[PDB]
Amino acid sequence: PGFVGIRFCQECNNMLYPKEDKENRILLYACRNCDYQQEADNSCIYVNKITHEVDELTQIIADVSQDPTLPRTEDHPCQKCGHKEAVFFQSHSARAEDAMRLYYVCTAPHCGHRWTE
Amino acid sequence: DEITPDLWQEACWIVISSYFDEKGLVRQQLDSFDEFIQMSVQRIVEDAPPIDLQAPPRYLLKFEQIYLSKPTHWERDGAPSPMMPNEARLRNLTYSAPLYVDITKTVIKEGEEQLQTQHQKTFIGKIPIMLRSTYCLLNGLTDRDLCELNECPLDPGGYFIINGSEKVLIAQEKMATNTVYVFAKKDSKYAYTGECRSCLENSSRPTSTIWVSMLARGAIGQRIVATLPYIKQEVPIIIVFRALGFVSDRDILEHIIYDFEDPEMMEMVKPSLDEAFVIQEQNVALNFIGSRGAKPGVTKEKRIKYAKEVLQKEMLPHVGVSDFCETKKAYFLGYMVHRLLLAALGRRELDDRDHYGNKRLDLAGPLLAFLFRGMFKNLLKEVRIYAQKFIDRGKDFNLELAIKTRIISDGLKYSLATGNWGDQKKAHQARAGVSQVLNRLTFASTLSHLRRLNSPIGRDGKLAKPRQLHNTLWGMVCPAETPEGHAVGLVKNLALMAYISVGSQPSPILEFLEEWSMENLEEISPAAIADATKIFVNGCWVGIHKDPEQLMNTLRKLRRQMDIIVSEVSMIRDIREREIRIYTDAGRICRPLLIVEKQKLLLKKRHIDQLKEREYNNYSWQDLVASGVVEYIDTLEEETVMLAMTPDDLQEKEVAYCSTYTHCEIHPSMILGVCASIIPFPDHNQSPRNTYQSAMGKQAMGVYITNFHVRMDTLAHVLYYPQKPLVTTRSMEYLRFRELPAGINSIVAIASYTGYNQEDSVIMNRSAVDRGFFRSVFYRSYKEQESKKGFDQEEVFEKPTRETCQGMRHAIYDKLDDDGLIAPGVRVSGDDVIIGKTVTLPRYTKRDCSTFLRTSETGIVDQVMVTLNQEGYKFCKIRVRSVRIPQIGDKFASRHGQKGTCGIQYRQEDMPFTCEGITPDIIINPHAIPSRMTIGHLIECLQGKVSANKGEIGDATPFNDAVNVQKISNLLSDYGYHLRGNEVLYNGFTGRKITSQIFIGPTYYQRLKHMVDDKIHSRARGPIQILNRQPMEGRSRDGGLRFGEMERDCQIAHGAAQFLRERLFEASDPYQVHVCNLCGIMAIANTRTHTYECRGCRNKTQISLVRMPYACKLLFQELMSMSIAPRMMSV
Amino acid sequence: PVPPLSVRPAVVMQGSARNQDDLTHKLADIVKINNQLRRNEQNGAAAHVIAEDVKLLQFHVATMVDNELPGLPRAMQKSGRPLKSLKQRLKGKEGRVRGNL
Amino acid sequence: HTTLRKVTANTAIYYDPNPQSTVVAEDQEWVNVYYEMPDFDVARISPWLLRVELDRKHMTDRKLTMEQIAEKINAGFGDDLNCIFNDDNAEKLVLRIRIMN
Ligand SMILES: [Zn+2]
Ligand SMILES: [Zn+2]
Ligand SMILES: [Zn+2]
Repeated sequence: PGFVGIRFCQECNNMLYPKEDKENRILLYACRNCDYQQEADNSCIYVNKITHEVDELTQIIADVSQDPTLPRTEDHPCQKCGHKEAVFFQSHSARAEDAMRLYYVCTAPHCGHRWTE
Repeated sequence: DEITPDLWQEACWIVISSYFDEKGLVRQQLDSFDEFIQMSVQRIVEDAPPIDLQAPPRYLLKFEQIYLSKPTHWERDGAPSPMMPNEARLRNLTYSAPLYVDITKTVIKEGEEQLQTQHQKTFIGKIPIMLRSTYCLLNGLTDRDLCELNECPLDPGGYFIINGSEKVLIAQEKMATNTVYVFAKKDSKYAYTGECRSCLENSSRPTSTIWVSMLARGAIGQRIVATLPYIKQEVPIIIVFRALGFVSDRDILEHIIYDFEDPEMMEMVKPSLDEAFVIQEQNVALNFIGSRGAKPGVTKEKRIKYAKEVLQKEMLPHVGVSDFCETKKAYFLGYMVHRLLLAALGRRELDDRDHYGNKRLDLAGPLLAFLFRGMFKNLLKEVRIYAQKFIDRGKDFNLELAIKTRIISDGLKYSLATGNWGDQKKAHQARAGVSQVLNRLTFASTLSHLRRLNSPIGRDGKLAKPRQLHNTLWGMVCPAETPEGHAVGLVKNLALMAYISVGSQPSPILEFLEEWSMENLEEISPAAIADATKIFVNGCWVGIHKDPEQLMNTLRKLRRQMDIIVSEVSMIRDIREREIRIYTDAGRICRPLLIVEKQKLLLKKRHIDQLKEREYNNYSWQDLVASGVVEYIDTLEEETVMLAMTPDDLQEKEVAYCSTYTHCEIHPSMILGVCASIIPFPDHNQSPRNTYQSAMGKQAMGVYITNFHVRMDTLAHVLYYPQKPLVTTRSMEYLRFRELPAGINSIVAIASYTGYNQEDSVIMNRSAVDRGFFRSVFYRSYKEQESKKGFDQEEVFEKPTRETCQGMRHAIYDKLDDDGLIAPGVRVSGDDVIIGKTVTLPRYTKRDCSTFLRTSETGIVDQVMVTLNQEGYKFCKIRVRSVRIPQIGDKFASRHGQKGTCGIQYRQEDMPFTCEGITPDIIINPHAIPSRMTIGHLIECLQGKVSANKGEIGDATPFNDAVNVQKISNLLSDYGYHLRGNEVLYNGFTGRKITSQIFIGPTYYQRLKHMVDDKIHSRARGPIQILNRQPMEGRSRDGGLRFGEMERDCQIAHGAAQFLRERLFEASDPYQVHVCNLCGIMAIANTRTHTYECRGCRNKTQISLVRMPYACKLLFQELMSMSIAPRMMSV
Repeated sequence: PVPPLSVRPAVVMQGSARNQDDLTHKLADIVKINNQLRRNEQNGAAAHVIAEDVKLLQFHVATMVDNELPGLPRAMQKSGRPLKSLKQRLKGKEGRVRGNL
Repeated sequence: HTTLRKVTANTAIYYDPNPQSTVVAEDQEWVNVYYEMPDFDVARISPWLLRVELDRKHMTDRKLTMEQIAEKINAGFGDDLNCIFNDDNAEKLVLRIRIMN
């Protein structure tokens, strides 16, 4: 499914709101400030992930490998670069109950690969 | 090169000693005051606007320079003389220096007829001076010079003398400013709230708090609002953004959402956009803001102007208050919204209110600056009125007469004298407890009072969260020293190496960031903020950077080289969120730490070598800091630091814990404060015991100060024979406990002997007490002055006479001299007269107003001092001396929370004795140990036995693996004693051996201020209060004890109705009234003529006598005052 | 009803200056504004002037029997301390009922 | 107590103009298996669809089935809110709502 992003008008740079064209029976995205209209390409207007199945690997950034206060391990080598050392840490993010899961990051500079066991 | 472990315990303590040679214990007070005088006063004077006044001629009156001379005093003749602090203490003067300001008045009328007249050094006020500060006459003086001036060289200073009273400013905690803090209140309409107490760099107004909240779920989604200042209605964030000139939704989300690949943030901001679509232009948004405000202008023009002024001045002043700053303010408000969304999306943690990285300590300097801003503003106002009333007449005026200097002088003096921190008129809005009377009971109490912090949460509050010992207090606040009463956790104390930052300007840092590859916030495009790292300086988002790591490396190198970045500047890199926050402002508590290389200290052996010869090569602490070997780390930068508790942690281990440390503790024992640093083996006690000792070291007797012979303190206790502890910690070398100790090493036996030490009591040796054991002298000072306020009535010191004086007690006045003052060396008993003062009447033409002794004292007059007070009438101080020999009921304590009163005193033949005839000085009960778990008491006793038998001083420093109980026992077994400190004792009464071998040895005991003779009190028909005819309150008033509500309830449960009536009616306030039997209202009785009548009912026969408490009669009359008719109906 | 002198004793200080009770100062204000209103009704005064005088008299009486009225300003005295009205004299702890009876 | 959120995995609104050719590809089987016979007023159909995805774990933890859920929806909102659903056999527990007019 995936989320749906906001899209803005091409004239007033205000957000385009959803609207339906009965004549063609087709979804349109129209600005309620100017008189711009656009043919939608997703057909989906709203998405709620109640389960919150978020891949926290996307929230991690490689720069965290520079943190002296994070633990490092030599037991989980990097699959992308083969570096031995890697920092690991827990989710520590709200809305995540099973947050004892460990996320690893490669400490090699300019690799910054992140993964999970 | 490397310091090996075997040398480490020396090296670290050498380093610590260097610190205390450089800084001291009251460095925060002195540095705060010095910054206030050097910088804050000048900034406050210059930041005031020039007062332009005109009817025509006009005058600006610009203040340009300040001059603070040394402290001086002006006599009645007016001769300025340098005033010494001891003279201020004795004469009840205020140790203040005059502040002169240069004023420039230029006349501008017309025709370019301009001429400037400059008044150099216009006396603008008097500022009280902190002792031992740069502007103190005791500055830079040697110990010989201080002793020549009758000053103690060990006196730390750090306090003011206002009217002879030593006042100490307590550091006040407050939430840090210019920082966004996202909290979540459980019981509120908002789910999340992001607040920012914003305040411009150079303070001129209070903190303007801005909130950016999210409405709790349950229209369609979660709406973001903004509670702007001076506006009593929530305002949508989009409206605020449009009012700042950002009308397009794309621009607003460019400022709020920096990563457009994230639809979660987008949908969570979408409700706010959907709620603000009808408003789409800047003027309409400003009109909406003005309309939602509490002063809605009928015309939209003034509404828009008011909204403009609010959004330019009151909204986020720290971002900038000038015009054209809307871009910076928009970026910052978008950052606030971003932080709120990150909290609501769970991507960031809510901020902790208790984190000391989020707090600031308002010290003497920044507090006096708040006072000085208010007082200088009031002064400029008064000058404006005075000059206006003259130029309205079209003539010149004298600014010297316009400047009524009493504003600044009396304001600072009043505020420091009372503690009510604020204007004297706003005596209830003002916050008390600042500026307390310095505690001079013992040197530890003085040091701790000078290192005292205060959390103004309010003692009434019963939420334990602010009282809890937060994790972040480590190294900054003593974990132990805190009052155990109603202010647990609120009143705190600095740790020994804790330094509160004094403040610095961010200008050099910002300039270097400009020269460095940082990009300003107005020059960037928002698309760059995604991957870039934000840079905040004192809360202001100033720009962004691309490689934060090597930026942090550069900045840390700069701070460690004492380059443009000064040592107290905090530089935190948050990595997961890409902020780099730099702080230079004041109030940041920090502590020094040893920097660590790859896995090594930078403190090599050469630094220890140069520190050992500190007194020859002038290699000091500052050279250690300048070498890049030591660093001050604040609470907020500790979050990014990986500490080593000892260099042993830097060793490569079979399983490495960290292997990437960045700093090291100089010594862990520096987490303790002044009073906890006296506890020996505090890590072998239960922590409440350490807290109780930290409180009780402050009531311990000793020698509170070396120059006690010249001080006329109201109360002072000096111990005859203070001793340094046989078992000491390495921190007391800097507390000067060895030079001014507060106890005696007592041979204490923990035993059950006769039962007179049960339940926290002690048996003392009467023979030891006869030899001066724990004997003290109590000095009490009485002050008096003869006031010639007016010719109507004048007081005068003179030996009263029975024929002229009226209110002359039956006590004899023969001890007085013809001057009316008793002489030193005269033995004075209770109720005796020490000053004969008589006041002229309007037993004729003069009444007796003599000063008696505080009753039941029985001392000897130590000395009498006569001088003139500020206004200049005769002023007397009499110090009376009373020897306090310890007795049954006097409170004693060890350094482990083991307090108790003397149960009984036995002579040396009555006490138990060892085979070599050693009797204990004190016997304490074994039952005081097990529940309390004060094993430090036992280890100190054993170590003290070893120390006394070996001829050394035991090392009881808290965390010392080179000293454990087995080593001490092995040492003690070498001196012919049982290795565990037990001995066979013999019964003193019978001489038989005691079956159980007793644990006996030297322990450092303290005699506490709480002597029974100052507490014993009795009453039998004494004086009564005026309003309700009940016994007075207090020993000093010869008052009665309160039979309270709980006593009433207890006696009701007992069923003792006559005893209850005796206590609540007959022993307190018996009274009689006459009541009308018809209306039940108190009648008029005339018992001499026997005529009783009720004016109400117009009867004089149906009156009844009623025996009621006087308080009940007073209650009924105060109800009749309220139009209530309490009718006592006797039928 | 103005209470007797026992309810509001004039305590003499160390000298001859007789300090009056808070109730006495408040009654002084009440008598001042009462006389002022009496003359303003008897002699020339505007209706709004009499209204302001009546409002101030109301404020004085209310703050005599109860000083902590929400919103209204507290009845002040020298040194900037609010006066102790009859209600605070017996409101709670350390009042007449709990503190003296 | 169990609300639809406690057992729901994720909700979404689509613009499906004709249910015969749905926007999603994996929901084309059961939608046509439902639509080949007229069960409701197809004319009174709105192109706005509301697809909710359940999760097998919470469905099983409460012994709940799409039948009970659909009955509860059609009871709370009557016939004004049409709901359809597949069997409890597919790998994804999904049910589709539309608004009736
Ligand atoms: Zn548009
Ligand atoms: Zn890698
Ligand atoms: Zn009557």
